[PDB]
Amino acid sequence: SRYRGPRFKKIRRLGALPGLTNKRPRAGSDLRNQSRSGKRSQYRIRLEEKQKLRFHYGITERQLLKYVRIARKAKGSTGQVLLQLLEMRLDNILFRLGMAPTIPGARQLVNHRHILVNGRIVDIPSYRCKPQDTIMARDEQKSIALIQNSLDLSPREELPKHLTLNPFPYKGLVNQIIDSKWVGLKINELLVVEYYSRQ
Amino acid sequence: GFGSKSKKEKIRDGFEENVVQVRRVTKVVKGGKHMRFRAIVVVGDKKGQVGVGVGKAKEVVSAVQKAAVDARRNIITVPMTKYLTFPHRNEADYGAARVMLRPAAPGTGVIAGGAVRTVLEMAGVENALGKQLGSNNALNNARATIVAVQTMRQFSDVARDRGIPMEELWK
Amino acid sequence: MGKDTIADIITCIRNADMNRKGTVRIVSTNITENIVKILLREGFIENARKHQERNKYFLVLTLRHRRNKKGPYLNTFHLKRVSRPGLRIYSNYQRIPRILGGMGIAILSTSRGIMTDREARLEGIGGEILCYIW
Amino acid sequence: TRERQKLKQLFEDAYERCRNAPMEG
Amino acid sequence: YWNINLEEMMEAGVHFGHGTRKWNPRMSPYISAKCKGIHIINLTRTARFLSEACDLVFDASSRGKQFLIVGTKNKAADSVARAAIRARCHYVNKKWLGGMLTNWSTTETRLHKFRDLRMEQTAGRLARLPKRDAAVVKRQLSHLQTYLGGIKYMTGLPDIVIIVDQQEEYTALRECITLGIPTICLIDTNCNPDLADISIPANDDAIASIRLILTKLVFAICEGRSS
RNA sequence: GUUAUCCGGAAUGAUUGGGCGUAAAGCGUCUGUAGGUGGCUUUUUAAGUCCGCCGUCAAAUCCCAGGGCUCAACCCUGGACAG
Repeated sequence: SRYRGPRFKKIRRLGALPGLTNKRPRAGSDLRNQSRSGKRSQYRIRLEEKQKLRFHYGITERQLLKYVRIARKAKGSTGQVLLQLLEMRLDNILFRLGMAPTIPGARQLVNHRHILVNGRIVDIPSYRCKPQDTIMARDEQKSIALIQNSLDLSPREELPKHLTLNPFPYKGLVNQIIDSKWVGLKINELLVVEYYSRQ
Repeated sequence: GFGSKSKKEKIRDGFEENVVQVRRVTKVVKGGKHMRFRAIVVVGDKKGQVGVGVGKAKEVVSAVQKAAVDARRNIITVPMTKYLTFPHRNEADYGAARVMLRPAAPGTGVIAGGAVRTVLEMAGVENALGKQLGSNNALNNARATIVAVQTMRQFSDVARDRGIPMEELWK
Repeated sequence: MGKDTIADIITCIRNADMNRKGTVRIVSTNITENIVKILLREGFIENARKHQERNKYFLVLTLRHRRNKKGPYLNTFHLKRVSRPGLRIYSNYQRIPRILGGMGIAILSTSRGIMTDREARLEGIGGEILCYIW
Repeated sequence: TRERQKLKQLFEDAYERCRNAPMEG
Repeated sequence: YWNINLEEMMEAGVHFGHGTRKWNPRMSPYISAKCKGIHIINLTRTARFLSEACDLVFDASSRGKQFLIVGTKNKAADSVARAAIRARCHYVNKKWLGGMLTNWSTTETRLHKFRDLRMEQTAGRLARLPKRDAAVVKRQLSHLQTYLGGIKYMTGLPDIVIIVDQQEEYTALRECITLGIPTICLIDTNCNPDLADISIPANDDAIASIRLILTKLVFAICEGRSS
């Protein structure tokens, strides 16, 4: 699905989901009740690291089991490799290049078939990019400057070291797989990895 | 009787505390049947420094902190050589709780049962896996891990003990 | 002189130092001589001496210690048999285990002689694992 | 600080109770 | 340097050990001989461990600390006090309480009351109250006089505690092992070298052997203060 | 979501991995057949054991690496440890 839903709920519960669904911080007129008082079971903590990951990328949870099985299946730090297989997801890159303000914005911006990759169109948000790729607009998007609106309001945050945004010819490419320091979201890999040990 | 114990509580950035169980244990008397609280507190910084402690008192919070003062005089340091994991596998029973600890790859958060996982997530190790063989208990379990990580040796002190100069180690 | 001549020496080692006594008297057969030869040179023990009592050549073996402690030897020795009589174990040069990463050794019976993991891993030969200590 | 000083003392003594049970006499 | 000639101990009651069928056999690689129902302690390792003893006493006072000595036996009762008034150390008079080292908070408050009662005993207001209050103050002041009269000059824990031989004070010794406080003590022919971590195995049947090792360590401490 | 079937958890059939004084459990004790295990030294064959090489264990599956379907599922090409 998309979850397509009320989302300041998820920001108040999970903590501030960075970039995804807002640059606006939560509870501009809210939070004036509901003392937590400090009781939270540890399973709630690991569950909130699931959904801190799952809402921040908009994944289906069954697909997140799929990415964990591939992450175990690869060789190396599974806590990091999970955040390589979920960074080189395409609409995360179009978010990170500022081609859309939010990640539902990027997912819808790639559903309606506005992205060529290496000159070929990719209609699917779960496309996993590679090193040395090419990410452009559509030919109609020099007449449909929605991407240029997003690139107009974007450039507070610059880019991490895989990206290379070309200003008017609108091309962004990733030099190499993103480093852990490079990952934008702040979370503990071990907490999430431990949670899926049960399966 | 100076008041409010502000300087005297020692704000506990140095040791973070958690309970692992608070069972109400009760004794009967001539008058009836009255209970006290036995709490088990595992103290420890994430540097590699933990220890258990039991306590019991008629209040909950005095039993927790009383178990903490019993706990913060009972500390071992964790032999944890590599990138926050274990030198070698180990097993050590205490009473009737046996605990198998096993070192892990760095892409593995700590996976163990609740008492073992509690004393390891307070021990600052990140990469272990410890099955528990035996009891459903929590105290003898955790204390069995503490005995199961005292008796654990690095490569530098085994190289020092045997006298062999150095090889057979990747790092 | 029971069933095993290797649980002879080995159980005399465990029973020796679990009572902290730093002195072993055992028989000196060929394989005991070979084990203490590949065991004094690996830093576990101190000295092995042959002598005779009624013209029966024995090994007295001095264990390691440290200084005046709660127990004068810190690292407990932890000797263990593997290939029991009646259940023989055999390994290739693949299965041959690095005990605790290498902090223990697995003395085993090659066609060469009896080696350790160092001296049977470089050879590429394999054979019957007598016992591993750690 | 006092606890640390105590620990240091205990180490000193254990080493002083480490140097000469070996050798000596 | 801190030497003792082998003949000064070998003449006196040092190898004059204890009973030949009471030996606790962790001295089996230690004890030299046995004669006439009395053990014979090896004097070489005795004097070497005393060399080590005075090295580790004089070094520890060379850092600058305060030492403690336990006196309880009533065979070596006043000899410790003679070995503690000149040596500046605080000492046990006759008898020990279980808790004077580990439970020292209540012992500290008990020294608040003992200090206040000595302040009232000196001030001359003792003869104000009749025989009831004077009787009670003399009784509790007598009991604290039995224990806390010899350690008024201590706050906190010492570094090295030297104890009456082994038998009567396993209590104080085990409080020292719980606190971790290193102790260097005397061993009989039938006791543990592994209770403390260095000790001095010599029989204490002789008063002059007790005066020997204690006098030796008294000059060790006083020369530790000599700075 | 419920149910059913199977494995896990279960070291709750235990080689890895349990027990038998009192918790379930040592035959009432003993002789001994079959069978099982067995002292030390030296020598011989190599059945076990180990090492090399060779043959085979179809293809498909699983594992690795590439490639194709807009990705994945799936399909395809090559390779191989085990054993």
